[PDB]
Amino acid sequence: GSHMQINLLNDFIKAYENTYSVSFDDSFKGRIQELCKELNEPFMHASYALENELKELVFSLDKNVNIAIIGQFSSGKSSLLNLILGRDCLVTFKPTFLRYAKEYFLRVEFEDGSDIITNIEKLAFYTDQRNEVKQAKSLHIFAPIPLL
Amino acid sequence: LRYAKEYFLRVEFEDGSDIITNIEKLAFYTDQRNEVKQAKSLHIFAPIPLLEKITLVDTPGLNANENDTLTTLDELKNIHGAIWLSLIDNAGKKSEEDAIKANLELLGENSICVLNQKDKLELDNVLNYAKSVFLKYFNELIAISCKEAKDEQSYEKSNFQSLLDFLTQLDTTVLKEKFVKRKILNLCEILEDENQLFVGI
Amino acid sequence: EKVLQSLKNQDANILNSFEENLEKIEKLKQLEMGLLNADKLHH
Amino acid sequence: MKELFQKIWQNELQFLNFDAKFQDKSKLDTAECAIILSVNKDNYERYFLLKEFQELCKKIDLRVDIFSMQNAQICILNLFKSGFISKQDLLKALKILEKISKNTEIFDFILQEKVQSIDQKALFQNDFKELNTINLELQKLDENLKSRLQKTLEKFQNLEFNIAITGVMNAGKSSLLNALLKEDFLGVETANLTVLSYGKSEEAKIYFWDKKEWQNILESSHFNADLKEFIDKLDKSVNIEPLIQNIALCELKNFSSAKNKISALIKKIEIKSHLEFLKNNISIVDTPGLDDVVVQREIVTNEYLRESDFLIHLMNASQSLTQKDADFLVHCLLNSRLSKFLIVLTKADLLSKKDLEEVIVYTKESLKSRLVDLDENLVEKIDFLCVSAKMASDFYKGLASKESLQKSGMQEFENYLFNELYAGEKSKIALRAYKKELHLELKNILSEYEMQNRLIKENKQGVSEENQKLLLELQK
Repeated sequence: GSHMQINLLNDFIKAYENTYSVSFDDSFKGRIQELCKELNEPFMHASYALENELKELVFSLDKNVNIAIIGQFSSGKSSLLNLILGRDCLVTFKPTFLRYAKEYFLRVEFEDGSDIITNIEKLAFYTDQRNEVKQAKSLHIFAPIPLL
Repeated sequence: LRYAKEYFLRVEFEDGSDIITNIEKLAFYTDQRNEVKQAKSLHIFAPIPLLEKITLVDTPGLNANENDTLTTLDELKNIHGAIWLSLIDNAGKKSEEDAIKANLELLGENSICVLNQKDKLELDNVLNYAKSVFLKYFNELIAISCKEAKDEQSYEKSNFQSLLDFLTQLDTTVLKEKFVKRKILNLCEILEDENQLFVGI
Repeated sequence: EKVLQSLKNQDANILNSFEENLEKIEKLKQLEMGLLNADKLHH
Repeated sequence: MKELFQKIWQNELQFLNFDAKFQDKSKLDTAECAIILSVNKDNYERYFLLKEFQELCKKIDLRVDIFSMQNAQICILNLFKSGFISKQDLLKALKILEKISKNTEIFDFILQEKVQSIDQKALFQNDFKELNTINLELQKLDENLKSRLQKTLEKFQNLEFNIAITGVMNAGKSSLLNALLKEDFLGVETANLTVLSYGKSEEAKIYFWDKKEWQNILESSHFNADLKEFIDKLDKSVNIEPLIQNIALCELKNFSSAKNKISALIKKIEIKSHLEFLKNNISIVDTPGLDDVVVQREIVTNEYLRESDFLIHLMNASQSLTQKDADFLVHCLLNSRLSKFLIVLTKADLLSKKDLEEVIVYTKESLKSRLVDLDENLVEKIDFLCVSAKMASDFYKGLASKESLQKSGMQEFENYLFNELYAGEKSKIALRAYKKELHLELKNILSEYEMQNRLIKENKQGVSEENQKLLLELQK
């Protein structure tokens, strides 16, 4: 099939064109970042990790602005966070995140990969270590609070 | 489909971010928009037993594609078994495509074939189940059939508790063990292939 | 012993038949390589 | 060609052996060859990172390393020379790929290169008689299998290459057909289909419309309003009283009285002639162009949609693309089944050469304008020749006994059509089908003859078991 041959050639042309030849949603910062990232990745043998870092940087523009609460030995940051939540929560540690919802719940992301959505009340339990239960990688407090 | 104490939907987006919300909005996130964050995956949380440590994965429809199967496998992995849903038609085309689909890759050693929609067609159904028995011993733990419920007063002779009972009776531990064994053997085969290539050089 | 000798004569005939079958199989094997080369010539 | 590879692999050129150690020669098709040639050292990283290119190379059994790419390019070019698989169509494909890769160097090298001996139809006959010998050997060594092999050989022997030929009426097709056959035939208001077949009798079987086909024509006359005028003129000579089912006139000596308006009642003229052209088991279908549309166009597109294994479309050298011709060519281009039909600019004389090529350029630009996408490259599906039938028809018996046969185009057109009997996709597909049939009959014979050896082995095992039982009985 010569028609199929022409179609094969056109498919290859379209694929190369779509991969290497596209100007982004420029005239705004958001995708000028993507153009810079593309500049950083045609042939410069750049590392898998560099590529993923650039991808995550691009994503950052569409996502939750992350602000971190830096507490001292214990400077009463727990009470401050409770005040921010309205409702109150809580030996330390997991990476813990304050996010918005319509109800108070906690998502426990485990190290084994699994997660679970459950009551905010259980937060303490998953912070405190156990001997033979899935150890949590991170904790995600969801709350119906503006500014989250 | 995963277990919880309430009905939730978690929408995982491609950008990485997620959102937890009511199952009611599911439709909105399925139907795509031009500007709204394109979703990576959807996560229905429900207070249903059998979602306790046997979570369910909705797969693409087999739109007459021979390489759809391997593409799906490449997309999403670590599937211990499956429920193959088919209508009354059990033609040879379906047998061959099921064979290339499963290939032990996706349905290995214990997975169900489910004939649907008995109500639309008995002696005919009996003949069809006999046909399936001899044809489709590919799948394990008999190919089954029915479905009607949900404001049917009966709720039953829909064989639905037969499927449910199987899903309960699954020996999850054995499934996990065999799957991991299979994957480790595959990786060993790959590594040996590479090594022998070098040796041949 | 006599039955064994009768079977031995029958097995001389059967040995010839087996050898003819082997010859046919070798001919067919040759034919298949010839066919593959004929296919190769096409493009 | 080490200088070429130095040009295209400036610094990354490797120490490599310039010869096609190709082991299949059918490993990849012409578009794939063009893609592999367009992996010039400036595109190679992008190509190797392209998933589609990796898939392609895995299909061809390539790596994505520099060395294997260059070696494959070497082998492709040496096949382009020696086994001579590519034509200017390979250059077409590279021009198409120039969307991505401005690979002028390999383009020019393929252009300016002593090509080779071509040898097509002799090789076709050689391979076909090879397969015939294999069929005979399979028949030698079962009755069902031998009958199957005989029927397969009968099917593949002397089998039905159909050339449909079409075009607008003033462009003219009967004149070109006469010159292709190298003598006169029927014809030097309109229409009827004409089927030139090869047959023992020299019939000219004729078909008229049915009652229902004429009813369809009269229904459409209400709407066409020029067909209605012509039908008013025609029904004055009432041969209508061309009725219910069967009008099969079996013979005639090409009476041109039908040109006096009776051909409007004729739909299908089925000639069985003796001409060396058709003696080679070729069959031609000449098709109406312009009027009595109602069912004659339906049967035209029936005959073309039916078996027709090649399509030639004729346009006169000075037709302004003939909007109906353009619509037909567009329909042809969108039909993926057509697979590189042919165009002949008939009446190649009366028009300066290199002005004829301007006409072809205008034709292709129009066809591209009717297909606005990469669809434009579908016009590269068409081949163009430029033949003048008058000169070739004259050389046989007429005025121009001085050689105008060549310098007209008819010799080259005939060579083209005969090449389409091995270079055409149909001949190769038929050879592939014959090979598959021989392989499967071979497999059947293998089953049959291996079962005999298996039975003999089972009998020997049974004899051994009987001897063991006798020994056990003696011990007891």
